[PDB]
Amino acid sequence: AYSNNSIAIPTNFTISVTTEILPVSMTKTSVDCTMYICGDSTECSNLLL
Amino acid sequence: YQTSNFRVQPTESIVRFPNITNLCPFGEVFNATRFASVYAWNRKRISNC
Repeated sequence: AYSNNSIAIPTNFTISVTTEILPVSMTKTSVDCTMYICGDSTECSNLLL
Repeated sequence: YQTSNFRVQPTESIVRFPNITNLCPFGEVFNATRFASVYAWNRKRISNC
């Protein structure tokens, strides 16, 4: 409702608790280039350098 | 600092192939007593051996 001489004031209240879930950090990962090509072989290292 | 990845290098090489066991008589024509004529020559068929 909309009126100039009318006003609404709350006579009672309530305490509501909500939840927002915010991420902070992710999982730390490190990938090797040589072992991702192959290990225990010099062919991957000479051709990769 | 993560400066590298390590791996132990091999001491020697190992090569193993499957058994040649349950051989076929491939030496039958080698130990045969008498052959045929040069125009009468026999052909030994060796399959799955």
